[PDB]
Amino acid sequence: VQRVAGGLGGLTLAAVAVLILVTCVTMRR
Amino acid sequence: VQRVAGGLGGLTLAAVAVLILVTCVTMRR
Amino acid sequence: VQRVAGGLGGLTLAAVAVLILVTCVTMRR
Amino acid sequence: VQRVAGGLGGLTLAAVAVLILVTCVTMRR
Amino acid sequence: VQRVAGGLGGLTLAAVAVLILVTCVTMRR
Amino acid sequence: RMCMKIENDCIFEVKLDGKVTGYACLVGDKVMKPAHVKGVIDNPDLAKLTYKKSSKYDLECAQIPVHMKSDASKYTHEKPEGHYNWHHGAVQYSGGRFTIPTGAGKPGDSGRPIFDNKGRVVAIVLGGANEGARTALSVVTWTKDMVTRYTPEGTEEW
Amino acid sequence: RMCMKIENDCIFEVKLDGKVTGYACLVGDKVMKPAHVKGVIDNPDLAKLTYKKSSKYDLECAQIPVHMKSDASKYTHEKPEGHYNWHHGAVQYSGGRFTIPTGAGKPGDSGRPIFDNKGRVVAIVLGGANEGARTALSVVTWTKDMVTRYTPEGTEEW
Amino acid sequence: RMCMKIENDCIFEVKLDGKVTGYACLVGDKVMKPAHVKGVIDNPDLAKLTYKKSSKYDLECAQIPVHMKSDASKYTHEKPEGHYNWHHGAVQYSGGRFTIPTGAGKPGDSGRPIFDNKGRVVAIVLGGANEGARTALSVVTWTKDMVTRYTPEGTEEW
Amino acid sequence: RMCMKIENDCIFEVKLDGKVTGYACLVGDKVMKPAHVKGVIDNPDLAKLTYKKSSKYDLECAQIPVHMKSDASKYTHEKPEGHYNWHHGAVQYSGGRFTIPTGAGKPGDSGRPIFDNKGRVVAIVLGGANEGARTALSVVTWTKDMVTRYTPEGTEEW
Amino acid sequence: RMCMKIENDCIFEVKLDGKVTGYACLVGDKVMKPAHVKGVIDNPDLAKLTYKKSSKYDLECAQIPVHMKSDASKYTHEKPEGHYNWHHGAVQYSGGRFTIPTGAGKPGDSGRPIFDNKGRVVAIVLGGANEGARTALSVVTWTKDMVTRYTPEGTEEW
Amino acid sequence: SAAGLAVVLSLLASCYMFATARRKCLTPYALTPGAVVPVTLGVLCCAPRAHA
Amino acid sequence: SAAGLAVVLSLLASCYMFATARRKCLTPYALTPGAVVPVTLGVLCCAPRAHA
Amino acid sequence: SAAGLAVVLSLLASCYMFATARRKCLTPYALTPGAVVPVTLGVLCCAPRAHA
Amino acid sequence: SAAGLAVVLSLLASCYMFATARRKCLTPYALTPGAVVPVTLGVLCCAPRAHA
Amino acid sequence: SAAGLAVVLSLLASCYMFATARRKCLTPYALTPGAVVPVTLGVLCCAPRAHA
Repeated sequence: VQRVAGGLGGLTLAAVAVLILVTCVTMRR
Repeated sequence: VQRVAGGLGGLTLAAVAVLILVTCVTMRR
Repeated sequence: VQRVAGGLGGLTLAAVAVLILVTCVTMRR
Repeated sequence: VQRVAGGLGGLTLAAVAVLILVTCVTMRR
Repeated sequence: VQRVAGGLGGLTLAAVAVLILVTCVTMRR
Repeated sequence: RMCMKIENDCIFEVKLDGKVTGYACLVGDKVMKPAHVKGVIDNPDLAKLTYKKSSKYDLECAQIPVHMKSDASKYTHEKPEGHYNWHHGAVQYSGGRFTIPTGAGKPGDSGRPIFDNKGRVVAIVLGGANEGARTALSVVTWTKDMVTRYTPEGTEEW
Repeated sequence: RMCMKIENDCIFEVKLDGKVTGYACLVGDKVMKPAHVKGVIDNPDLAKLTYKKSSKYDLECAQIPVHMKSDASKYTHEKPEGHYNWHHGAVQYSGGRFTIPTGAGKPGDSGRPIFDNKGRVVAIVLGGANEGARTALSVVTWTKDMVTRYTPEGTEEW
Repeated sequence: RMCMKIENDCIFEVKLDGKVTGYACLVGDKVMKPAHVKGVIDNPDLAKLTYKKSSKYDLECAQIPVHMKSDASKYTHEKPEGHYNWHHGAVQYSGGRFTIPTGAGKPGDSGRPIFDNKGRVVAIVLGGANEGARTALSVVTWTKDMVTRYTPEGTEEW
Repeated sequence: RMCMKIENDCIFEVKLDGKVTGYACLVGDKVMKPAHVKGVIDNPDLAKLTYKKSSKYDLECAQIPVHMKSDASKYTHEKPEGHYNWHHGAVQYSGGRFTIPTGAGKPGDSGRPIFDNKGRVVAIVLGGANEGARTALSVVTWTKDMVTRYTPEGTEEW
Repeated sequence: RMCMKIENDCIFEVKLDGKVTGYACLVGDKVMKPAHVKGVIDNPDLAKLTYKKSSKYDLECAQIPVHMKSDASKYTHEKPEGHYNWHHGAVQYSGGRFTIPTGAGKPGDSGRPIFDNKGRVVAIVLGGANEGARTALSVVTWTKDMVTRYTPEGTEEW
Repeated sequence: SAAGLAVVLSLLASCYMFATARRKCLTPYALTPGAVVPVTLGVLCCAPRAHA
Repeated sequence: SAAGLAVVLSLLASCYMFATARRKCLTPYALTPGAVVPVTLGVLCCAPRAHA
Repeated sequence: SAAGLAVVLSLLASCYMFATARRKCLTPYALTPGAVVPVTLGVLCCAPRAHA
Repeated sequence: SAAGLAVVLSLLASCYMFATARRKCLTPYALTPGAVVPVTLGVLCCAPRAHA
Repeated sequence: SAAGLAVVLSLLASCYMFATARRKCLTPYALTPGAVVPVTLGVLCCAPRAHA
């Protein structure tokens, strides 16, 4: 259960880790 | 047998790993 | 106590580690 | 004896490893 | 004694390791 | 300098109920129209067209049909500090900020392109802000394959 | 501008049964011929030649013989926005898209090169698509040592 | 060369008790004023303004109001070895060091810009040092979006 | 164009038994002579000289003496598509391949330099291959501090 | 070309006992003087000056006083293949090697600068080597903020 | 079944945040009459396969 | 409580030395009429969100 | 013997996919009158040893 | 005491070889009328703090 | 003694293959009237110490 809720629990924080970085860049330009 | 079918079993997926990447590039240009 | 005074004891020497390097650069230019 | 014939046995295959690469480059240009 | 004569014994061969490299460069130019 | 006459081949009126608000221009190979200006553009085969796009730049860009590729203008991407022109006069480009005389623009003159000398379209007028004797433009230019809209302090949309 | 006469030294007719379909040009040091145009080119020592090449670009490129190196044209790779010419008139290059007047091309006029001013070959006509009053070309140009074919929307091969 | 007259539209006197010490210029879109020159600038709507900035460059830079964007001069960033001009004569730029005739500057003539030919502002006079027959300037120029002040040996601030 | 006369100050005949085969030129500060052309060059203080060098480029390069530094020609490294000249006529450079009229070269005319306009040496003729009405050269040019010899298909050495 | 007269404002004689050996020039903002040429320069406030510097380049560089900043010449860093001039005639720059007529230099004429056209100093004569009808110079030029001395084969110092 | 439903309301959210970041990074390249910068062709699956 | 006070006089000092290094590295970019070099937009939280 | 035959029908397939990727990556360089970009000379064994 | 003296005649030698390598690497930058290349300002402690 | 001779006929061969690779990599730089590209001065011990 920790393996299931640690995979897509760790997928989701990587999907935010892109969108925080992309809106940090292409708001600036 | 696993050593024989793991060498050229691992050669073949690297030969696809080039051709997926090359047709990703020189279809684009 | 060593864990508390080693975190922000190690934060502070990294804050100096920036300002020594920044004043080494943008005094020069 | 393996230490003696493994040092300059390993020096020689590195001397070929340069000359195969240099004649691969400065025949081309 | 080995710790004392291994620190500044290892400082000195690094000071030569710069000056061999600097006189290799700024004799050339 | 007589070649401001060719804007009528690459412009269309867009009306909301029967009154003209703006203009959907036809630069290059893509219908550009400012995203604020509403209604239906006065052309049937350019009406049925799915082209709702981004709003951070305030554009709404399309793909022109194949039988109207030859009614388009000519796009370019370089601009020096000089003397440019559009329909209501003559402008200049100084420091990345187009300026017009005060009062040459009216609330309802968006979508007007700006030509350079050769009838090459440079940008799209969509704003304006009264500095006084002069007024500067809010404008959507493209440097090279990347549209970047410019907006001075305290504008309003025409 | 009189130097469109030298295309006859660097062109050949290719026939399939007795009728001419296209032309195998002779740019640089390599026989180029569009891959769709079939038959046997009307030259014996240029017939026996193994040169079947790629089809993503639609070309079929060869190596010219040694006693015909001096019958070739001159290749170049740069092109500004100007006024170019080929056999059936005069074209222009605006925004990476050659355009001709409508009807100057016929189904069967492929392999025609395009000269610039100095009799330097720029590209190879092989298509066309009717925009209306004008029509644009499908064309195989080379930027620098890399041929890239261009194709507008909805063409057909001449 | 008659266009040194337009400095009066982009200059203001700053007084400390009733006597003029320097000048707060109006380059581009930002009020620039040398940080040493004290007092209150003789303009009410430019007085109430929070703009105290750095002192390593000796500037004090602001943001101009919206109803005075059109009273500003024109900035540039390139300078060749030539012949430039300001209010008290004509200068030259040789080796990154502006020079004037000796005695054309007085203690109290800071904030004076330097035009190039087209009335484009290049830099800001704020110093000076007597070499003899000539004297060089301490000056705050900007190469490209980075102001860098220059200071010769043994100056004093006017 | 009269300055092909200065090649006699920077050329020498090399004979094998009493007959002239080629020429050892004197470009820059280094005696260049094609590696195939044999014999002893007709100059005593240029004979006793250890200069046997590479054969992949087919050169044999030397170091000229100090009392003959001022008898040398002038080297350059750039070449545009133009009209160059050597002793037996006038050549042109199109697409990286020098061409001469057929028959202007004879088997025994190697070591001949090629001037550009200002009497600046560009390359060294050492070959040739009959295309027909024209013939191209095998030649040893240098782009920038790297000699690269060029060889067309099926040449023979003069 | 009359502006070789201004070298007397930026030159000084240096004597060892009462006889002149060389010259300490005054380029830019730094007294340059060749490290071999000995004695005391004939100027009191330029004598008491600690400036002994490197000897791999054979220079001895200083910092000029503040009341003589305006007696200096103008430095530059670019040089094309052209026609330069110094006090004893006119030189040319071909292939990175200045050349003079034979005999225009005497043993005792070091420290002489070389102007280009505008009275801009390019380099410093300090040597020479007899090729014959011509002779080349040993010289200390600077490409861009890095002095590099050049020395031909078998020179001697004047 | 709630855990069998908290997957689909947490595997669509991480797929929604890639389609948004795919959109915002290449939306000006579709508005101009221009190219796609083929490095971003490799990384991001762009709709201009080479067209428009 | 002194250890409860030596934290706040040693967590403000490391925050004071970031605001100073944030200030000194981008103070000329606010004086000129110019841009921000968007790499430093990513690393340093710059007040020109894109304005001035 | 079937395992002695499933090798040769799986060692030719990985050799077939290198000859195809060798072909598609440098086929325009043979069509134009141009050079080979000598980095790809080192990596890919190109038929222009230096010719054509 | 000889070991107490072989330190100072072996800690000055490694300090002498940094002052020589500091000198030889930036001696032409002081002779010309030119700048210092501010990367070498960071690595080598140069006497032009920014002057001359 | 044969092992004492198979060393010298296998330590000269690895020294022969460096002198050949030293020769072939910088032989055009000695033929032209040009410079040495000082990176290769550092790696390869070149005979132009700076001359010719």
